[PDB]
Amino acid sequence: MTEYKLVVVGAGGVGKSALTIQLIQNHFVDEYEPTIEDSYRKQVVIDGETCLLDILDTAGQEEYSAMRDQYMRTGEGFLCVFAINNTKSFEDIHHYREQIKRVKDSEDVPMVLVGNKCDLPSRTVDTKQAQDLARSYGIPFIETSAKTRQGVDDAFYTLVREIRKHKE
Ligand SMILES: Nc1nc2c(ncn2[C@@H]2O[C@H](COP(=O)(O)OP(=O)(O)O)[C@@H](O)[C@H]2O)c(=O)[nH]1
Ligand SMILES: [Mg+2]
Repeated sequence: MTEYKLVVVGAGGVGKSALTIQLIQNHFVDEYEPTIEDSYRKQVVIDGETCLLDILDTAGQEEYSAMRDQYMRTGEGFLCVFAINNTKSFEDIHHYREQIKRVKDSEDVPMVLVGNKCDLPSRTVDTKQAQDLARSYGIPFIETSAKTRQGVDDAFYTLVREIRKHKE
């Protein structure tokens, strides 16, 4: 039984809490909208193997978190979330990745660039410049919507595979 530590990073309001809940939710609770950072557990199967995912939904750069740096020491991979309708959230990705590289003293850190809210037709961040940013960091790019559940499982499963590929 292999565990995986995942950290969800991004500006405030990009949907990090909403993406993490849609993966985790067993739908016992109708709707649950967290406000405080927290960690959550989910069993998944990737390429034959069972996998326990610890998912930490961090607060944005706006909010203070005492454990912020420790979360990144613990994190094995990272979901970098912006919203495709907030251009500053896209520009903030450079800071969060730079912050990960500082705490982890490394560039080859398993990450996945994630452009949330793919349901809003007010698309300001083109898919092509998002893929370009992902190309420059050497990491996959996945489009998701925590509102329509699309891509949600694909993002997290991609991150776990990055961890696997990095491990060798
Ligand atoms: N249309 C749309 N709205 C979303 C989506 N994800 C989150 N939201 C809304 O964005 C607001 C803030 O999302 P939240 O999960 O708290 O983001 P966080 O600040 O990173 O934790 C909430 O009102 C959500 O309903 C999405 O995928 N599509
Ligand atoms: Mg939140």
